[PDB]
Amino acid sequence: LIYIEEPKILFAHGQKCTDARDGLALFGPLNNLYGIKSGVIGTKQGLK
Amino acid sequence: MKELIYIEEPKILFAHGQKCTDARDGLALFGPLNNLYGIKSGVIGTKQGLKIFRDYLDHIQKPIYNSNSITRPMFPGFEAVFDCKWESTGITFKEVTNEDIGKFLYNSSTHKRTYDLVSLFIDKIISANKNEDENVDVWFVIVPDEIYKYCRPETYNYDAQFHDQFKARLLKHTIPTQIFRESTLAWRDFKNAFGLPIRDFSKIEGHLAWTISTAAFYKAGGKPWKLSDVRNGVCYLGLVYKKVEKSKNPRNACCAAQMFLDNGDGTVFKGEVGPWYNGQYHLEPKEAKALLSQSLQSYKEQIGEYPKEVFIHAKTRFNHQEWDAFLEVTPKETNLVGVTISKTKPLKLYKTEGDYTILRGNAYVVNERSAFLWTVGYVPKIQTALSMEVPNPLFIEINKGEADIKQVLKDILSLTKLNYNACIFADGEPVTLRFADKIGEILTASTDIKTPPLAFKYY
Amino acid sequence: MRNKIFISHATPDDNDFTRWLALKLIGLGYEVWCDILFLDKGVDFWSNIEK
Amino acid sequence: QLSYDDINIDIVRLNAIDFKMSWARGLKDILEAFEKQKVPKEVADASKSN
Amino acid sequence: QLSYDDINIDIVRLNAIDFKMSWARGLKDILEAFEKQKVPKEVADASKSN
DNA sequence: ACTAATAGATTAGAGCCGTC
RNA sequence: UGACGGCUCUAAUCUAU
Repeated sequence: LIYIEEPKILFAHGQKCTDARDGLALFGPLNNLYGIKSGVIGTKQGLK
Repeated sequence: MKELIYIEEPKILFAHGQKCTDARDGLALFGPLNNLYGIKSGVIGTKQGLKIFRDYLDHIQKPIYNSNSITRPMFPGFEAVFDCKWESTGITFKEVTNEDIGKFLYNSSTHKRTYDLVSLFIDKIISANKNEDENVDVWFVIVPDEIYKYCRPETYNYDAQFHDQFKARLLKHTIPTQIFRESTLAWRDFKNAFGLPIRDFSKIEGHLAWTISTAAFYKAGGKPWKLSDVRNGVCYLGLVYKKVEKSKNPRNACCAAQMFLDNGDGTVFKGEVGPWYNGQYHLEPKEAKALLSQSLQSYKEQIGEYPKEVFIHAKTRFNHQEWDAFLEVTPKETNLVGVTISKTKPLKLYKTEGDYTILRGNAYVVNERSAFLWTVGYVPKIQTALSMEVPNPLFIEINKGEADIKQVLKDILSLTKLNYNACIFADGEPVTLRFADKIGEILTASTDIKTPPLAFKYY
Repeated sequence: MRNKIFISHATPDDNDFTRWLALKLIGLGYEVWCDILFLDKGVDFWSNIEK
Repeated sequence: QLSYDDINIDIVRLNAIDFKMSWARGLKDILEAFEKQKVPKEVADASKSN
Repeated sequence: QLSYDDINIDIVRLNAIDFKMSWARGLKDILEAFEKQKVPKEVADASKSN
């Protein structure tokens, strides 16, 4: 059993960490987008 | 001895309540109503179609002063005026090399080459739309002047100009593409043989950059401005009988009606097509029950009732055999005021003093069912007439039905500011006819799309 | 010397009018301080207004 | 919704500048009163302040 | 749960930076306040945080 | 029977411009 | 297609010999 090292995933400004949750929570996504337009449907109650 | 009755010019609302009259300056000091976080700029073109944007795209972020701001006003910039982020970010440069273009441009058969040139462009756009990761809000096809210099007048009946076929082929994809040109975007580096460029866009680089910015703004779901006098529950319909003399059979002459409603949601749509050509710009009674119903079905489900009044504008008068079918499809609760608008009547008045035209807003009424509205002419806002002589005041007649002509006159003077293609004081003919015409030029070129009531942005 | 134009206004709502007014007022060349835009962070909030 | 009997007592004795019915008299009378009161200002911006 | 009326005397007068409603705008206002006050700082580098 | 027939009456693309 | 004008070049259509 040779151990295979845990890989890496990049984040904002080309940085390199190992956790998707931790990196985004502290670094952010790679591409820079401004806002997100949320076309939302559903029932009247579901709006609440 | 006759007099010219006057009606006041209505104004247009803007950001957080404020309501100015001019779209030029009511947008700079206030900003668009609905703010959007940013616009992703997708651009496709040749080698020279990219460095031009790399000059222009960030050029309108900074303020640029024309020769005089009174007549050709400057704008502080895209961020300072339109309240949005629109810069060199999200660029989707998709190089179509000139040799690749030349290998399709070298074909001489314009009936086949012109379709081929668009086919080079759309296949990339829909591929990026579906089979790619990048997101583009408004696409900027920078076709060089050479492409539309030569390609100008089942999948080849489209016009010699590729304008119609390119946009008609995206109706399946519904991606808003802002067709551009090198001349309109590269005025500075374009020079003629004698040393004086033909297009003198320098002074217009104010309110021209207003057009480009506001055209790219509205297509992204934004609301640059809305009218502040459009009445409640009232529908303003307009059909222009656009020729379908694009295919081999000239038997088709299909109109493209459209509506501009109360809530600012002007849902421009598609009329009905049928064998009525004999050269008569009228539609048979059977198809009339499919146009106005689809017009009203798209609104009765939206609001829950019938419209109050349907201002059916047209450049062509309505015969009885056409209007009779309109009666049964529509409810009696709405008065279908068919305002046949004519710009060919020979009425031209001049002033004994002053080198300008008659002040706009004048409505020389002829009788209860006729009028003459100077929606185009001299104004007190920009103190410059939107014409060179006094035009034909838009002959306004209640062709069928009975109503107050005065209530009709103001609304045509209202359907002239919501030109989400330019930045002018107002238009000379109602947008209910110009936007009803751009559908016909685009849609009726191709006869294989069962399109939804797509707004002007896709066209 | 008294130079800043005091826009005495409600903090949450009238600032947006002032973000139209003051930003235009800066555009017109007028000197403007506000409890939102020119108010420095970490100051005595009551005492800074008195100054 | 500013009823004249509900406005602050210090306000009523002073001529209020109208922004409600239009912005036109709002910023204008703001500057028009400034012009008559010689309020200090710098330059005239670019393009003669448009 | 800490109301604005339960703030201790050492920072009652001091203009606090709001984070309750959203941490992002508080972080931004932190940035602008430091820039306005010319707070000494080096080039931005998140590798140090990493 | 319609065969033409020259006009009024309105139409719109559609080049040609300018694009005050 | 940045756009809203302006006429102009051609053609088409129905009211009637």
